[PDB]
Amino acid sequence: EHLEAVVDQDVQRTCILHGPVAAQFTKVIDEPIKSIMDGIHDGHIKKLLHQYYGDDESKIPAVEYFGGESPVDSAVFKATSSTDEESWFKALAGSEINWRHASFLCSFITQDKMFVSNPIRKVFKPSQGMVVEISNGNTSSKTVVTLSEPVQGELKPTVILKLLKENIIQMEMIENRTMDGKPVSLPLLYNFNPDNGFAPISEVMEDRNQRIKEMYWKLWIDEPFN
Amino acid sequence: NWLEEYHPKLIKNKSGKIFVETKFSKLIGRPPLLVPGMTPCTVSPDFVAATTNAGYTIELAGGGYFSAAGMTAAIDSVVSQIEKGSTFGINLIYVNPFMLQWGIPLIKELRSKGYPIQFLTIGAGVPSLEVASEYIETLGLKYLGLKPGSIDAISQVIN
Repeated sequence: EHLEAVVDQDVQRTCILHGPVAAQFTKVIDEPIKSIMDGIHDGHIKKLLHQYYGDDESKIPAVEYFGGESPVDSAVFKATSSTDEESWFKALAGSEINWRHASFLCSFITQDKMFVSNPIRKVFKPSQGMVVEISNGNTSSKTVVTLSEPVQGELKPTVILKLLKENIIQMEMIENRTMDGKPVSLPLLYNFNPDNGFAPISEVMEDRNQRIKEMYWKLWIDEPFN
Repeated sequence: NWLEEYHPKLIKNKSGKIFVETKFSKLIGRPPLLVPGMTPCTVSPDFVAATTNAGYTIELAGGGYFSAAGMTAAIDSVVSQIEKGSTFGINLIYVNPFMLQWGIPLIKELRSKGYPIQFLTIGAGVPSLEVASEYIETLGLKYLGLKPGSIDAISQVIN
């Protein structure tokens, strides 16, 4: 890859690797990587359609987002001492493939090209006293979740998971031990990218610290926000 | 029956895209194809980047870097070249500890930070249970790769 750095630019001086069996297919020059990978893929697609799917696409299944599966309706759930975690996250992710299917199962979120543990599988981590409820568990656009836990003995909504316009997630994370006593909520927004099954969920880092600060204001300050 | 439990299936995505479903393509929302770590070729960050941007997993050529920073610069470059949520992995070596002692204690940190790396690949060798262990708990790694041409290497990975 550096002929310029040789005696007379002749390559026959050079050491280059290759496969004797593979050269039987390497004949076209400098074609795009995507072009050839796609050629391969679509060839496989034809070879599978013609056999297992009658060469009619619609015969195909479909999915919100493809990925995340390791090789290994309006209800509630109550976690406890040994409430199993993966069972919890299945119950709460459900069965359909949607943003919710990932939220509890997608282990990683992207922060502008940085992959980090899911905060949700952290918070919702099963424990004692925690009780959560689901509504519209069938339809996703309105499928929502509400977790409450012991606040001074009593239970109160600590978390609200829901969808938005634009295929967005928001966790309204609530804190009720408050100056005025009344609770406050924190909108944590997440973009959904089903086209990226491995990580369709990407946190939005814009205005973020501002939201956090507006929370902490009322948590701490008897004044407006500026 | 290996022909059904591992039957090669098909998938359609919301975007209307086709996918080939296997036990592997389904961890990655990406076809069951990739590129192995190749020192002269999978070392060029721009190339690996333009490839993964096509949506095909890749190994990075650790062997093309004689340091703990050059490869780091290549990382920070591809990062600057890929799209959000994209991803790739590296290829190390097991016969050149010096080619190795850089990455492992560096891989660990890049993950502790949360770089877009999601898989390792040891080439031209195979480790032991003892060593091979930490790679899967300490490393913020999705999966792992191995390059056996032997038969006992295979028994080893099975261990």
